[PDB]
Amino acid sequence: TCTEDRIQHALERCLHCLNCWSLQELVSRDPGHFLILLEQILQKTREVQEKGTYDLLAPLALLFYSTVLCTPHFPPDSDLLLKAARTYHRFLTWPVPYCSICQELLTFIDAELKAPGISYQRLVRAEQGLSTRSHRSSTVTVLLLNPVEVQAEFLDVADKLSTPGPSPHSAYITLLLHAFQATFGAHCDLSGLHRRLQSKTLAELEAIFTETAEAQELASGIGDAAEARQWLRTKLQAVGEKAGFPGVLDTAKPGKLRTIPIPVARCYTYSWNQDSFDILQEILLKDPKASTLRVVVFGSDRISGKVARAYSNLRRLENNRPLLTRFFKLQFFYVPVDISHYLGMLDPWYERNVLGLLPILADMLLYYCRFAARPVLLQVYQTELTFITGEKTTEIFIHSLELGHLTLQIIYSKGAISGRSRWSNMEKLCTSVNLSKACSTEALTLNLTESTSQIKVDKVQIIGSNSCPFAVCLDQDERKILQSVIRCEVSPCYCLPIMTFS
Amino acid sequence: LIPIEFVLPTSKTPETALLHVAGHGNVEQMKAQVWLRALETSVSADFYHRLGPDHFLLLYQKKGQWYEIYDKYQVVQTLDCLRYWKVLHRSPGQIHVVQRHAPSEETLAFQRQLNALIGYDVTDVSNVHDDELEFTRRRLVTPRMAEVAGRDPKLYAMHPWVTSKPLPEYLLKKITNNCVFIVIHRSTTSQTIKVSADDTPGTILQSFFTKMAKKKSLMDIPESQNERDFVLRVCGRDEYLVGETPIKNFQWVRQCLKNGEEIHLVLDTPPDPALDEVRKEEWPLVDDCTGVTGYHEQLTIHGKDHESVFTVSLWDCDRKFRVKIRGIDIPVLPRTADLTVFVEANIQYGQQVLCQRRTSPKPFTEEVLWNVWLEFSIKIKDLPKGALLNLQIYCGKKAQLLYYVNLLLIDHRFLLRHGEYVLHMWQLSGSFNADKLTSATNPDKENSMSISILLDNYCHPIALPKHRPTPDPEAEMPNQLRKQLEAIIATDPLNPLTAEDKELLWHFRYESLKDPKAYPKLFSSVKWGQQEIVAKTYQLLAKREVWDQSALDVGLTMQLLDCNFSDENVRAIAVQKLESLEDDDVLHYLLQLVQAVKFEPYHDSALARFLLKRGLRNKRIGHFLFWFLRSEIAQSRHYQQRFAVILEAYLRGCGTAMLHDFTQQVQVIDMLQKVTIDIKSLSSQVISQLKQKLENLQNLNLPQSFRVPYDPGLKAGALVIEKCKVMASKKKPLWLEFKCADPTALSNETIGIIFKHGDDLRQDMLILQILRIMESIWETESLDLCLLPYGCISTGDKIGMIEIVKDATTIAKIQQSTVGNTGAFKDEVLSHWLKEKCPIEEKFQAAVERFVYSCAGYCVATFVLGIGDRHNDNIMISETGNLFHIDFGHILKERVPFVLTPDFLFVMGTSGKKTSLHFQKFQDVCVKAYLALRHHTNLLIILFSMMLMTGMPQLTSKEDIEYIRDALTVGKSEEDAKKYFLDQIEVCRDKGWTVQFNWFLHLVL
Ligand SMILES: Nc1ncnc2c1ncn2[C@@H]1O[C@H](COP(=O)(O)OP(=O)(O)O)[C@@H](O)[C@H]1O
Repeated sequence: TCTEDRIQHALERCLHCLNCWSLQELVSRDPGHFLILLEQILQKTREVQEKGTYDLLAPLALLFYSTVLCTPHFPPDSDLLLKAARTYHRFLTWPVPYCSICQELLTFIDAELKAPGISYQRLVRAEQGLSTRSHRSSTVTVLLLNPVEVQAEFLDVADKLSTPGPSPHSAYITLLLHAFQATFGAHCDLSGLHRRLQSKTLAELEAIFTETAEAQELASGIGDAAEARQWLRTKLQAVGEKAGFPGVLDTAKPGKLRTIPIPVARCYTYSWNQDSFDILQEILLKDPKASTLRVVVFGSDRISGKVARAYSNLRRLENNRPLLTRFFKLQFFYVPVDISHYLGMLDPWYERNVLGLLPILADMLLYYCRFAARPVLLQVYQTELTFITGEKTTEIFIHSLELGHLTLQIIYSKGAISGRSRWSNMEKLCTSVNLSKACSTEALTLNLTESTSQIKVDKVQIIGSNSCPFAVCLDQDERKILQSVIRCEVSPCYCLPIMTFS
Repeated sequence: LIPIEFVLPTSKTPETALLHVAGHGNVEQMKAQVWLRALETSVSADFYHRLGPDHFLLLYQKKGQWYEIYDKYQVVQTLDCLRYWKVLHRSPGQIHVVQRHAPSEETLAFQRQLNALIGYDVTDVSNVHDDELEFTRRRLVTPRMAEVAGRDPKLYAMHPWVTSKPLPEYLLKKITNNCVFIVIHRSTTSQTIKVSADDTPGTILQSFFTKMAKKKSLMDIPESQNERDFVLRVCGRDEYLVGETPIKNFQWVRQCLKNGEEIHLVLDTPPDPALDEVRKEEWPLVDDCTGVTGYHEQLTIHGKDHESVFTVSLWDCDRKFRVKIRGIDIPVLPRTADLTVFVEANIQYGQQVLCQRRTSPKPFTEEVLWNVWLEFSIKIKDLPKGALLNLQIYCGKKAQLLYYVNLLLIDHRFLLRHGEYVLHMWQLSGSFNADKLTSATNPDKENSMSISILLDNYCHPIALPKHRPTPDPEAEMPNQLRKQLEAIIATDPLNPLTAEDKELLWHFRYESLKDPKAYPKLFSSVKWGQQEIVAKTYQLLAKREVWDQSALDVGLTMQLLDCNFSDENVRAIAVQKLESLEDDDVLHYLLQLVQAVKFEPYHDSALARFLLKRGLRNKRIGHFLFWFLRSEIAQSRHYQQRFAVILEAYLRGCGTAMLHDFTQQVQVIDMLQKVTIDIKSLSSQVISQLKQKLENLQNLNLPQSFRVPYDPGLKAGALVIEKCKVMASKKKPLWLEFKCADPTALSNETIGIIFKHGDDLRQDMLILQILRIMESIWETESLDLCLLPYGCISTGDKIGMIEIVKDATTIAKIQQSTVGNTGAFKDEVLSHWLKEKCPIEEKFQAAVERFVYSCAGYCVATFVLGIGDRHNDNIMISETGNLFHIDFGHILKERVPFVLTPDFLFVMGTSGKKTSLHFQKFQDVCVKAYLALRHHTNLLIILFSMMLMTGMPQLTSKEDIEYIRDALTVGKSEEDAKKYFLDQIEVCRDKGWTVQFNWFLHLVL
């Protein structure tokens, strides 16, 4: 159809920015679009399954895992899930990690077939935190901003997101309406059920919601999905009867299926003038897997790295004194306001959606925060500094170093990918020892001010002139300039990661 | 699941634990389950907490024999224990668990002894990135025990030598009235008895006892000890005459008759079988099936839920094979010159390059990092077993080839290689050589150019199926096509096959299958790049009645083992055919088979096991096998590990006495080699120092007895210090002269040896094998060329032992005797020397006849092998008029065919262009031999090609094989060959001394 053709065109234009948001809006107008869209993907997906072009695989996956998670109802006549299952069941011959993506999708598809709507209910229940006793889990959203660095538009976005729009009563209303719609198709009058619920108290609503979620999970646990679906449909009919509103359901005449946009999760905003993340630890006073602290750091290069320093710092602090994990299995999300550039070069999807940066920006932010689910690590260079008085300290840096404004003992072990530790000693009198991050790891190009010259290194040691104190910088930071240093070792070292789409 | 019970070390009685295991679970998962259950069930759980699961092995009995569940990644289903129990209706399973145990000090001492004998440690695991060698070592255990069980200690110890071919006609002249005289030396008596050619040793001994039953006293045979306790033995040598075979069927008797020498034998008690014990095996047998993965039905995924997927059949995958090349690093440059260097990768099956790809050239340096992906057009499902992923580093300005390295895409146990890899690349020393197929890495991991690659892993192993040869149901051909096809089949082995012919053969392959000779040509046409064709071919080979009924043809079977064919079943049927060969033919072809072992893609084959069995079943073959392999280990760094494994798997079953003999021989050779190296490093001083050193060696532990390498029946004794000396040569060999340690030796002749250093002999060893094969052919043709093979051998890097032809002088010396050092070559010199050495005219005539024979034989052989351009300073002649060559080590723009100097013409008397009876006899014999030989063009060509491939180190090109073909005059009438050979003879006659004189000048220069 013309609308279907436009859907395909928009999807194609996306594959090659705001295309994602535009597509989301377009599909959100009619429930039918969903199925239509899901068809086109399984067409294009199959294409790659033969052409063996790896790159396009990762984006489509997300789109699919997005589209299915938003559709309101799947008529039992529709078999599109079987088509997806068969299409993805033949990817296991693919290399790693694509097989991981396909395995996760297979698990998700089995879940959906057994008991539709499970994924939506789980996501919303975790987001709003109205979790059941058997499955007690929650979610958080923290927006750390530097008012000056973060532009006024970003500030408006954060303020809007921290706005407490919804209420738990509305959460129960939406969750029950969505579950019944998805399960019973159009044979229910959502208006009548909504009217009956609006009179119902919070306690009874929550009890019914908990029971419905328990029935959902139980059905998802059943072996045969075909029988499980009917079993759960009957159970929900019995639940509606017992509560006292069965009439709205099962209506012989179908209604008009309604799209249910995902709700808005809790959000709290804090100023973060400091580049030290410790601010968060304070809010702690104010289970790891039961919830996560989706810290949302606004991203500026200059400070990007200087704050990454803080991140890694507290990373070590908790790795040695794990307490934050006991509360939340943390997750971090950078937000360009070159830690992004690296992500984009590795994962182009990120480069085209996150790096490009309710209002369009807010929707994009929500989407990104909710679907980017692939932690990526960054390379980093550990070092140990021994001072005049025998004091020894361990530091970690990623940008560069500056040692000087002397008879510097300079030893270094260049390396080969093959693994040839070509040691070398250059005990030369130098003044300014500037480490440059030239760019499978890499080699900082050590610099020296004697006739100048600069060369790469892999693992280095510098010894001063008979306990000579030499100033050392940290990633160009003129604030933290350690001194009284006599010895300096440098070498590359290897839940709270740098969340990326990957 | 699978209910299985595991016995447990801890007792008051050994504990048991019944367990259910995944039907398709592997051994690792089962081990984890067993350890976890034991941690709970254990009466003393601390005992099992202290140790890990790896500190125990799983031994289960099968009819009484413990087998160990070795392969930790094999699937539980393939285990033969389950199948055997089902046959036995034993359940739930019973698997004893035994903690590891450190090897006994005795075991360590024995292991070090074997390492010393081999000359290279086998237990090392340094230059390896796999487990194939240890796995093969454990695998080979079963054949050793099986063969040892079925061996008669008596005959095994006596190891009589026999054969079964008909007597050559000329030799039937010597035997008359079907009887011959045998001399018996006993104590101090010599009695001659006439016995028919068809009287076995037992019958002859019984008849002799009956004759002399009244006179045992003089014979000095105790009355108690009856005939049972005495058997014949050849006087002066350790070779017996026992068994049940006509007296003419023992090689020694035929040799004596050929030599015209009265047969002498002496009674002696049987050698003790107890000396042949083998140390009780120190290992449990490894399970039966390890190299079988299953049928494609089970290993595929379609029709299975992903949660129930244990493995992915390789054929299911259908992408393009893809690899990632990271970089190349070398410590120091190879040269100082700006040259672009690019890596080139290829996929090769056999010698056929399935596909190629090349990278980007870059300014060469010590380090060059690419990190680039290469995708071959070939899909993953069409990877045949044994494919080689060749890698090369072409240094451009064509681009020189600097290094390379091979790699098996599929490892031994049928699991696609996956993960990271760091290889060490060999360095180059034509078109092809046997070196490029080495699967090993460079031991010098310090200063050897190394490369790094990456192959994408998978969430599961990608195994390979095993074919399910379900019968194939798959009329008459046009007669013209039949004629064309047959003509194609009739071409020479080397004749290339066009695409059209290949398609025809494959299309009409059921036609060819009805003809054995077509087999080698039929498999070349097969396209290896498709799974479907492979399946069809295996179906074709399933029906193998025609090949089986085919009479054994060694020449044909050799063609199969060439590198062309890397199929599992092709070489299996070839070995099957070889299984029928008797012992003597094996002695003939042993060196060529050992060479062919190189081409086998994997460490364990059918060929290796066949060799092991034949060696263990006999002594003599075992001896020669030992020396050949030991020579291979020392030299060829490419394959030292494989031969080391095979030889170790051997030496553990030979026995005791054999081990002691190897010990003594190796010690003596090492001492002499050390002295030789010390001496050659630097006049009469040299001789005095050598004699002093020999005296010291006597003062040292230079054993007094040892079987000579190239002649096990001959026991060397104590050196004759005075008779030794140093020859005058650019390499200065040593001249040793031992004396036999047998007190019963008839004569006092010494045992000569020449000990050469600083030169490889393998070329000479191979050429001598070729000459022996040719001699066998001619004997089958009922002639006598009186060729002179002598036993040469190599026993290390540039060290060799050579038999000494007694009473033998080079032709150059004879020339110097009269002419001196000018260059003139009078023809009367050789005749005068021979006549002087032969005062009796009858002796003179016999010597002339033998001289003509040997000259003809050697001329033919050298011409056939195309090495007849021998300088006039490498040919020897015996006082008996016999002639022969030596020094086949340097020979591997006029080009004379072969040396037929005019002096030979004078010897035969027909100087100039005149002729006489002698010359015509020479020509007649030459032509007879030449045609009889051309009757085996296939065998000659295949052996020569194998020699070139696995012989000289430098790269070889088809030009050599082109020449060889040309020479024999393949596919030409008998008269054409006669004319061609006579033309060669006349060309040799015409030139005269010109070429040899030029050679003399060049050597002087
Ligand atoms: N099998 C043999 N029996 C007796 N003498 C031999 C034998 N082989 C070589 N010689 C002697 O060794 C000398 C040739 O040595 P060789 O190493 O072949 O040549 P070169 O002098 O070029 O090194 C000759 O004097 C020859 O008599």
